[PDB]
Amino acid sequence: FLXKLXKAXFSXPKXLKXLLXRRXR
Repeated sequence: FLXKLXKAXFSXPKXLKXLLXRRXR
């Protein structure tokens, strides 16, 4: 599996999502 969006890569704030994603995680 991958994830919901952070990994999926669906349309939206990819940069922000990726930032908080890796950072927070």
